[PDB]
Amino acid sequence: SNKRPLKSLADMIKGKQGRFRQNLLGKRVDYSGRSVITVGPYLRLHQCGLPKKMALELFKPFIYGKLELRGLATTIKAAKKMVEREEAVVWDILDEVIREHPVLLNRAPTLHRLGIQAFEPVLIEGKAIQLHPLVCAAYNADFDGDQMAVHVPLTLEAQ
Amino acid sequence: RVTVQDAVEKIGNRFDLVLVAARRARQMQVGGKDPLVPEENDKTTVIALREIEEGLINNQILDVRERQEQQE
Amino acid sequence: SDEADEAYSVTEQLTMTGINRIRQKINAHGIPVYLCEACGNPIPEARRKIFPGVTLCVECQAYQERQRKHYA
Amino acid sequence: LLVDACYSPVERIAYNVEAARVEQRTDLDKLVIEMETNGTIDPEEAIRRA
Amino acid sequence: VTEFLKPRLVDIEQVSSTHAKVTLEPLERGFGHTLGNALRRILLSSMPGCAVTEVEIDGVLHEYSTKEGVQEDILEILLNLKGLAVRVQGKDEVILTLNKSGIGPVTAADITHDGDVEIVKPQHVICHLTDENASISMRIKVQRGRGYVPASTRIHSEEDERPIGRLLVDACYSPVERIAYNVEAARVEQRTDLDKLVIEMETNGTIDPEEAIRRAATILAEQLEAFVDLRD
Ligand SMILES: [Mg+2]
Ligand SMILES: [Zn+2]
Repeated sequence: SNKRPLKSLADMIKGKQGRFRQNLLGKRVDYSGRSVITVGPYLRLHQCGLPKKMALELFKPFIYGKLELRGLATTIKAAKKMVEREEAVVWDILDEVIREHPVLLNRAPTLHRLGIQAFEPVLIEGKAIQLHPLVCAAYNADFDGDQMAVHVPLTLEAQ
Repeated sequence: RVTVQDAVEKIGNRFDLVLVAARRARQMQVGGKDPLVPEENDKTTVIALREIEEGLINNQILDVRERQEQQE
Repeated sequence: SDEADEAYSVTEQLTMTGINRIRQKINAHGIPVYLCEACGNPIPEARRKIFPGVTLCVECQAYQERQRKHYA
Repeated sequence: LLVDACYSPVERIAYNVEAARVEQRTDLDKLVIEMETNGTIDPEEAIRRA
Repeated sequence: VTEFLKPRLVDIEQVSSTHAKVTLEPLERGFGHTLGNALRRILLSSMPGCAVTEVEIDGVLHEYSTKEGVQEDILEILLNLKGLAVRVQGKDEVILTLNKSGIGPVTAADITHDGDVEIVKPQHVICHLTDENASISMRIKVQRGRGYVPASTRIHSEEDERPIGRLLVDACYSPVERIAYNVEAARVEQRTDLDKLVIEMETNGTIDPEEAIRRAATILAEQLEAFVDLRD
């Protein structure tokens, strides 16, 4: 009901709108999120300033597990309400969960494998990711409005 | 833990090191075990890697301990 | 990168390659030929003093320039 | 034959300033003094004397 | 060696109502800049003030509206009430009332005084009644704090619940706008190397310069007492 052809089975597989191109390799991924990078020149080469809000969103299941493990939340619903109110112990649980747990920082044109690096999150205020200065050469990132995507390794093997 | 150079040197490979550390950290986290090294409030990942540093952990040791566990 | 710094590099390469092509076409240092390689005519003194090493008088040169203007 | 005189028993003092968060105030501050003396007084003594 | 001559403030100069230049005369070599930078930082940081914290205007719901007859948006009226320079005498907060009606400007002179409150600048204009009949009235809420507490961080969740017509202005409790210290050699017959410190502090009228310096030196000696003995 248009001027354009209909899409068919061979079309459903082939073409960049096909399955192989951008549904078999390029997929949207959970436990992830992006923000706008800033300098943070005090960090070390192994850490990145993760905003408290992105960190509280990505690490949600880990935090729920912690609150129900330590007894701070009776069931997973109570923990959900705790971290929804953002109470005072969700922050201590964030510090504990994040402690040795890298985050992958990735910038859009991944020309090489240094456009992905694992950093240890350092919780910060605000909503900008703070990226080490000596890492911009690998990332090809200047601090005039570029953005970075953080992904969270989920398994021990990926950690 | 910043650089894993010593853990890599003990095992002499960088993928096998990841695998050995991951299986020992799974023992130490879910299956339940005691760190052979004093954990300074570290996750099982860093504990496993530090253990591999001190020579306390590797694949030979881990399979030997599995044998001993069966003999339990 | 800023998207204008790479543009700067592109413009720099473009102008430099143009400048040096139009420079190489001059061939200032050369040989005293003294007579046209097209019509054998006397290349007048002033044209050999201006362009040391000419091979064509101004007539044959302008002729060749017309053709190489179109192409081939 | 007169020599420069460093009477002050500190041979080097540098201080760095990091971040601290108490429970909610995360804009707090964490002082990290680092000093060596020549031996007349230990570092903690020179600090409190100053 | 023998000992340090301890500074002491020889005089204060109220060259304006707000601008003042205090002096700390006898300072050993190298203490002009130590005391001066520390004092400027404490003063520019940690000085108590009487910021107006809320306003409740009769007939207004949010800041984004217009009162019939006064030619300022409620946004702009709140922004004019921010810089209102008020010095309370007795309480750590107080509720000024401002009634006014008729054609003309509404300065800070139009607020009724509790007697414990002193508006230092009564010419400071708040709004403009541009109607023969228009009339406005506010319950400004001055209170004493320190630093800068935006309304956002002020409203964590709430005290218990806040009615619909109560606007939270952004509080800046800081009497001082400008510090500028010069250290300069002091003509003393005893020693020549001694210098005097000269602090140009620029309050907004609600902090006496002597009390400002005394409060700074107290805030500093408190931390220095925390430093004196260690401990760990
Ligand atoms: Mg950019
Ligand atoms: Zn010719």
